[PDB]
Amino acid sequence: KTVFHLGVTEADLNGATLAIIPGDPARVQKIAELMDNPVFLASHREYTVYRAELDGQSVVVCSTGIGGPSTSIAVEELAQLGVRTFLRVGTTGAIQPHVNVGDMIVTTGSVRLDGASLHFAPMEFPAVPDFDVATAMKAAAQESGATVHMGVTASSDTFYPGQERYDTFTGRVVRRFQGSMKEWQDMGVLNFEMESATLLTMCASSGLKAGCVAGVIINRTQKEIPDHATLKETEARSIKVVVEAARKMLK
Amino acid sequence: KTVFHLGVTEADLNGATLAIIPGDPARVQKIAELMDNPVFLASHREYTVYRAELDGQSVVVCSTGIGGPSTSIAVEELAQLGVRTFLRVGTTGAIQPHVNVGDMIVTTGSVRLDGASLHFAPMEFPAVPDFDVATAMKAAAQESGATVHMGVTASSDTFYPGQERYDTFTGRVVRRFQGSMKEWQDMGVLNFEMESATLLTMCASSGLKAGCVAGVIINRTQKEIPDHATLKETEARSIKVVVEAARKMLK
Amino acid sequence: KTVFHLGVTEADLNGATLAIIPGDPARVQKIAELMDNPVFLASHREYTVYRAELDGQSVVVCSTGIGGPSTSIAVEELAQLGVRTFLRVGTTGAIQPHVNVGDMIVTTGSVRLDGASLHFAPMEFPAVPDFDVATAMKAAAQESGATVHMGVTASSDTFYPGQERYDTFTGRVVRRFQGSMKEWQDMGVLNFEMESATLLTMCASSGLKAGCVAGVIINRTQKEIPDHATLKETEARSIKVVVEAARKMLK
Amino acid sequence: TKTVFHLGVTEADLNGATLAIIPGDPARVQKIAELMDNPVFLASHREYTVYRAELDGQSVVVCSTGIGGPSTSIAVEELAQLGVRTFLRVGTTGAIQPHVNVGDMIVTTGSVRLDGASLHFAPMEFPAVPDFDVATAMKAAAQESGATVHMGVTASSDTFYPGQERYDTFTGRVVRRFQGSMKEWQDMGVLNFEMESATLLTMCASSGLKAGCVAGVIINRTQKEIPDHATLKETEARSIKVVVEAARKMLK
Amino acid sequence: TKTVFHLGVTEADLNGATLAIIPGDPARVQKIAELMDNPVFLASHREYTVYRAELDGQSVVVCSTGIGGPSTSIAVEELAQLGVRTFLRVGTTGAIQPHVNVGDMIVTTGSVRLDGASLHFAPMEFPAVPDFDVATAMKAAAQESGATVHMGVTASSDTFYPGQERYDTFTGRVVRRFQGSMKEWQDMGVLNFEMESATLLTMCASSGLKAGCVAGVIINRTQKEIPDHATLKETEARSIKVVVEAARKMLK
Amino acid sequence: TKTVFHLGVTEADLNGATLAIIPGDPARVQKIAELMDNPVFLASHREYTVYRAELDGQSVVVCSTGIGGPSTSIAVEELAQLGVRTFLRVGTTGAIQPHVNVGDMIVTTGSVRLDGASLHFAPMEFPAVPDFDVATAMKAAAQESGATVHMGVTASSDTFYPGQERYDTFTGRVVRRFQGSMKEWQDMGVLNFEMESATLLTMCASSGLKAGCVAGVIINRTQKEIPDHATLKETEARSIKVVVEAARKMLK
Ligand SMILES: O=c1cc[nH]c(=O)[nH]1
Ligand SMILES: O=c1cc[nH]c(=O)[nH]1
Ligand SMILES: O=c1cc[nH]c(=O)[nH]1
Ligand SMILES: O=c1cc[nH]c(=O)[nH]1
Ligand SMILES: O=c1cc[nH]c(=O)[nH]1
Ligand SMILES: O=c1cc[nH]c(=O)[nH]1
Ligand SMILES: [Cl-]
Ligand SMILES: [Cl-]
Ligand SMILES: [Cl-]
Ligand SMILES: [Cl-]
Ligand SMILES: [Cl-]
Ligand SMILES: [Cl-]
Ligand SMILES: [Cl-]
Ligand SMILES: [Cl-]
Ligand code: NA
Ligand code: NA
Ligand code: NA
Ligand code: NA
Ligand code: NA
Ligand code: NA
Repeated sequence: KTVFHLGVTEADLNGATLAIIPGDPARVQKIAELMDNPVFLASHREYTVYRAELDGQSVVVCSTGIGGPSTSIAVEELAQLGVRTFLRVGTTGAIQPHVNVGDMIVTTGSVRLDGASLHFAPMEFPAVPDFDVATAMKAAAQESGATVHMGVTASSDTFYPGQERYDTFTGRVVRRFQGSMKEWQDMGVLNFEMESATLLTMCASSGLKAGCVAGVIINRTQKEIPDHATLKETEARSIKVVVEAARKMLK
Repeated sequence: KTVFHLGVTEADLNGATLAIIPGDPARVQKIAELMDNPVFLASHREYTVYRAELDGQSVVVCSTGIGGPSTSIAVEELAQLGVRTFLRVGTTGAIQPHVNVGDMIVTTGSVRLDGASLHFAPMEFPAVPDFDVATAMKAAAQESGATVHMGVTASSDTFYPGQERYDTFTGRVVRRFQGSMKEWQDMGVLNFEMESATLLTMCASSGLKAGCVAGVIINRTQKEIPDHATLKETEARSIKVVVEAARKMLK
Repeated sequence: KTVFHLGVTEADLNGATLAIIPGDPARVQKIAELMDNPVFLASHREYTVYRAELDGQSVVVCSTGIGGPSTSIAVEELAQLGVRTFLRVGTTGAIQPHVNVGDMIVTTGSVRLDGASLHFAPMEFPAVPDFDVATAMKAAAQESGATVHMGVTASSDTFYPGQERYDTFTGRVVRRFQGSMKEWQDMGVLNFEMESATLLTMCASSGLKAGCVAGVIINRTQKEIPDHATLKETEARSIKVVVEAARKMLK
Repeated sequence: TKTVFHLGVTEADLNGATLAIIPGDPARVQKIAELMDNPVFLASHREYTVYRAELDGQSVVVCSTGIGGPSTSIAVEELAQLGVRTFLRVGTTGAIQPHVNVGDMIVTTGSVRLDGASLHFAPMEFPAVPDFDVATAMKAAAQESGATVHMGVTASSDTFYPGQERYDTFTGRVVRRFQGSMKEWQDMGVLNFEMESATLLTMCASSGLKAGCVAGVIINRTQKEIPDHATLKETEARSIKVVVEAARKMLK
Repeated sequence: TKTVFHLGVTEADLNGATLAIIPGDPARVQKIAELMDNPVFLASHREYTVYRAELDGQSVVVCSTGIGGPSTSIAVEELAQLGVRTFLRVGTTGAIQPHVNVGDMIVTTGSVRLDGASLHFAPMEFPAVPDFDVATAMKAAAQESGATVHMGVTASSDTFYPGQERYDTFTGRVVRRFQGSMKEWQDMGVLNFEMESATLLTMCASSGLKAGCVAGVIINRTQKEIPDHATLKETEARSIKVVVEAARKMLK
Repeated sequence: TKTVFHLGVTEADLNGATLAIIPGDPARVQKIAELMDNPVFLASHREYTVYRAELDGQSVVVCSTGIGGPSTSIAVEELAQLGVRTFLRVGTTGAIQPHVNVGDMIVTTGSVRLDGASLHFAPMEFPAVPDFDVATAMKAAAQESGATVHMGVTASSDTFYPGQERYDTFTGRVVRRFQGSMKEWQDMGVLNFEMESATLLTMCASSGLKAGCVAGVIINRTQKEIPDHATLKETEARSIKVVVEAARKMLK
């Protein structure tokens, strides 16, 4: 009756059918405390799980860890317990010169640079969000006063070569990814992160509602390693937006 | 300059930056006449081109023919002549039992079962619409009184084997497509058509805004025959909806 | 009894088992009038259909539109009505310096740069003409007095990026097609067009005889512009050649 | 002097370590480190808990990877930036062959690349294989512990559920690519499923880094019996004793 | 002045030959050469036995390829460095259509590329098709010999066993890719299986060389998997008479 | 019992052998057999020359493969039908790393699958890896001989020319897939090129057969010096002494 990795039961969720799924286990309590009656449920591996209440309805907050594989486990196990809507929040690197640190991006579709999406649907299938979730995320971001961009997200199984970073141990990027950042830039792609392709393909092919919003922590036309100075303020804004987006999805 | 296939010049379009692109040449005049001052511009091969005025702004109506290849020529040549927004309309058959004849579908992403999309972006890239166009299409469709479905469309380079039809000369479907209709049904795909993967991938990777709307006229899962009045109503409603969606994009 | 797109019945074809399939609906009547007793049968979308008599035998002439998708519908529906041999006549761009405007090309195999051929056979399968049809087309083309080239044709789902054209709205070509025209030139490929890969693969995997012949309307390597008179003669010779090739196929 | 972005440590923090033991679970990091001398906590950020210890007088890092190739690839790269050149993966696992019993140990000789991150280092043709010295040391350490040791191929999946052909799930569906896959791997002699070795081995073998994987079997997909609690606890303890003894063999 | 790496012959050794007949079995080389005038042994190294001869006063090379695209690609390349521009393949084959009889001939109009070496010359989209004049010469030579000749598509496999969907093997298994493949090709109208035409035709058609393939049917897969030796000599004698007359038509 | 179709031998002809040494060149078969006791010629057909000998009182087969995965796959299959379970490949190789000299030996720990026949046994994700016992025996035999021995990844190509990125050819062209590929493999630490290991190791690892590859370096693609005849002859002799000693270590 406890799910295998997350360590929670259906009763622990207290009726929740919506989950906010940040990446970092440390963001879980912060998100829960933006809501009412936050309650710690479990922590195992990269999965920290809280419940809280938003306009009187239970919401679960569960970290995913980095990457499609760990995200896919959390989504499956939460779905087993009745969760049907998944709101992903995370950090991201902008590809376009005009998208600045602190701006918010809402993904309209993901470039599938991952492996786990292929475990749910063949490559032809679109990694696209639920329209209601994407609409809620746009409205929450805009209502908050943020600068918001809607568009395509390149979603990579690596932080380093698949985002065409060269300041690395080998300084090498495999042929597939050489020139890839400028290719995505010329195609209008807004940003890089590491989970949206898996999450959106999995949910869109499995009857689950999902969307992604992310705060820009670096502009890749400038540099490869994000500055620490701006991380906390961008993170605070993103989680305020995602909780408001959850409020708009409650029925 | 006159573009190679469409036979029109930039001056012929009178400043239009938006095009409505049906598949059937005979539907071009029917769409144009819902607007002010429709004028025939050209007809060559499958490309019949009219200009009209909507709220005082010039709009193009141009047929695409069947399939991504002929669609890709029309979109490119119109873009050479200043068009930046492309609204695809038609009627369609559904593959989900809950979708009824006369309902509308607004595509949120396409399964790329085509070839021409690969001439613009590798298969990983999402065949997704511009979010403003999809939003305007949803609103216009709802305001028509129709029941509207937002969701994924399977976009095939064939009418017969790629839609898993067996009632054919050979009665065979190649390995790739055996079992495919049930596969898409179980992944929540709403419908089949033959152009959206090429159109959406081309435009999303080229800085052009695109979307697709279709009224439903048949359903692979419901064996009954719809009434003539309903099919006539659905055709009329689809084109009223696309023109109202264009009005929302120009505003 | 009436096929879904072409609008004709088996009886309308008066026993024809051979069709000549140009791309452009306006060339159908021209081809039919080179034969005896031409009869208009139907026009719907890009499909204009005539019948005529050649040495006392019925022959269908049916346009395909541009691209594999629209071609695949016409071939299927004609095969449902008893047609077994398909002769494709069409325009092409030569990419070899020794091939001049006005020469003929008879395709011995196609580079499958399309999507619809994969709806009939996996990529490993050769896009190959029927040997009797290719033999008949070579003989007809040579007997006309034309200079005739037998060889490989690159068959693309786009006119622009898949033929490595840069004079376009974006001026970009996706990675797959960058450098591709020089690649095909160095591999001895003669020309680009947009339907032979689908046609030849579909027919060679479905028990239908097919072949393709084309007059060269431009050479991608020559800066000189062809005479209006030269293009006119080339158009006329191409259709006289395909009718002669049809004569040689009748049994 | 830089601190690497995800792990939050500097080169000086590692005290000269050129070998890392990389379990998946952050809670297992301290448990491995305490088998060595002078264990010290360095950092914990996200799924990455980092300790340093000393083995026969040499510095060794212990750093968790999280689940899956993506988070693993970050840890390996950032440790390599700080001088680490040898990576010893440890963990427990479930087998797909009837002759491999719970509590047995598997040393991977190559991985089926059912992941995505391996493709960010080398095209699919490239073999996901371990360094031969690491695999040799892992085999010897596993045998010296008294365990039954199997050398062979591991299927390394980006999912726990469909990519391991599990049907007891929310949708109950497995995509076409993975339908029949478990039987296919069983008939090809594959030993086990796990979720990180394809990425780890391909990344390292293509980047001048020495890597290997050793695991304890925590389930056998073909057996009805359920292992007892003592057996599972013994297998956990044995797997980390084994990887520390394999490290000792690599340092000498 | 060069001696090619594998064939062990120089351009002077070929006495001006621009046409080669390329059987697979080295023992067939002398048999083909003796159907022509003034045959001379040139070299034998590995699976490559090379003779020259004269046909209608013109020099002709005969060189074995061995089995498979890789060894064929070496012989074709090295002969092309020494001036050969036309390559006539003769070999044996298994029919996959019930009406084709043992002893019939097949002239390939295009090959299903079930090989790997063709991809070393052109991507998979490129058609494995013969030169039209060679195919035409082979059809006419085959008809004129009295044989029953079929023109059509050939499935060209890198293996004799699983890629031809044979089950009478050590494991009895066929990998997923090839399960059902023989019936799939049969329903697509494919005539036969062999092992070199995909590589040869793709290499040549993408390299400015003229090539074609003719093969004698030694088995029909409607009946059995292992060919009978009974009529093998008869089929082989007819096949080589045909290929020499096809060469005569190409020189004319 | 039956005579296998290509090799032309029966189970009784092998006198109980369950281990085969499989060189590439048919002329090397007798030389290997004569390093053992009581060598007996069994058959020669096409590229397949087959001998039997005795090693420490046990029957061993020696069978050539020809060049390439396709002809290798036939020999391994037919030997397996006759009871062979362990296959020791010896062959020549071109090194691509500057540190690997002519006369050194390479023992493959995994192959880059630049072939087609491996895909007839397992999908591309599957690793082309050796049996751990065979690789261990080859390393020991090679090191005990006094040779300098390298363990690592081998690029296994269906061509000698474009798939090894040679431009010194009739067209001077290398298809897009292989342009830049030698530097890519060099930077990924790949040791050498040959033409059979991917097929052999994938086939065997997915079919319950034990296989490994050892190779003598006959050229280095990064070196301008040409090796002298004496060095080449010594390398040839050492490679077959090594493979015989590795067989000795595999006998039970
Ligand atoms: O550049 C960035 C920043 C955050 N997360 C990513 O994946 N990439
Ligand atoms: O089934 C159908 C109906 C309309 N258009 C399509 O492409 N398929
Ligand atoms: O260049 C050309 C000319 C005609 N048709 C094509 O497809 N391309
Ligand atoms: O079955 C199992 C057990 C542990 N880890 C996995 O990935 N699969
Ligand atoms: O069946 C057969 C016979 C000969 N050669 C082949 O490749 N297959
Ligand atoms: O360079 C070389 C030398 C021998 N064998 C090969 O395959 N390549
Ligand atoms: Cl996060
Ligand atoms: Cl329409
Ligand atoms: Cl958008
Ligand atoms: Cl035309
Ligand atoms: Cl034919
Ligand atoms: Cl762990
Ligand atoms: Cl032969
Ligand atoms: Cl050898
Ligand atoms: Na993780
Ligand atoms: Na909206
Ligand atoms: Na069309
Ligand atoms: Na002919
Ligand atoms: Na061979
Ligand atoms: Na060892």
